[PDB]
Amino acid sequence: LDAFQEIPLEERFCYGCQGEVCAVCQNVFCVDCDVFVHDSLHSCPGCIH
Amino acid sequence: LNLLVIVVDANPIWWGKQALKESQFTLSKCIDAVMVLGNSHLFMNRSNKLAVIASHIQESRFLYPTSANEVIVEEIKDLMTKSDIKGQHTETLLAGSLAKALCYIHRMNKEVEMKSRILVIKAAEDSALQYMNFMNVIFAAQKQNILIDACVLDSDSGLLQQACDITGGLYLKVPQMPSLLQYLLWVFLP
Ligand SMILES: [Zn+2]
Ligand SMILES: [Zn+2]
Repeated sequence: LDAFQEIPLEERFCYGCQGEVCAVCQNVFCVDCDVFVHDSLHSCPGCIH
Repeated sequence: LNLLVIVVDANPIWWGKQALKESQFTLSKCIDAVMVLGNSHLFMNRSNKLAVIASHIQESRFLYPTSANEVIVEEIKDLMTKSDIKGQHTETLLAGSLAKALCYIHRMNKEVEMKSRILVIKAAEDSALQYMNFMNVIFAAQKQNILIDACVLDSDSGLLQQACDITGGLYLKVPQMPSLLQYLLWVFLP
């Protein structure tokens, strides 16, 4: 599973938990889900859709 | 404290066919039953939390979060009038919705005794392409000790009864639809 990239301000509301980034599907992720997708689920929610 | 995350299979193809077949049971009745069950869950204890996600062909959208019923209604209305259905992608993606639910239970688990539980109501064909994905979201549910329950309305899911067997959940194959709520309130209320 690939790693992810982040920048604070540019272009919050996350795609996963919908609480206030994948290089493939381009989906905003918060810190919590950024850790859960890597450490536990081993697949990206945006990559499934 | 308890957690209830209702995953409703809002596959537009199956529900549209069900309205065309002119059965008394449509998507509106299913959503009303879901809202009743969720209201009961929230009422049982003022600690409880509720989540309702709709599994569409394209995306999985949180219907929630009575004010709750209103927000659910408006959300499903927008989700079913503003849509883009590509012909190739016609199956329902149970795995994606389950993934969203899992990552939601992550933060909610971090907030705290939270005993999490996911209820899935399915109606349509379950895609076989998500074998690599769906299995994943079962094991992620197993390692977090989240239970996965299944009320299947019509078509059988080898995948979802598989997931219920793994997680330690309940698989209910309800026959007649007007009697759904009675079952829903009975065996699936934590
Ligand atoms: Zn998130
Ligand atoms: Zn992705």
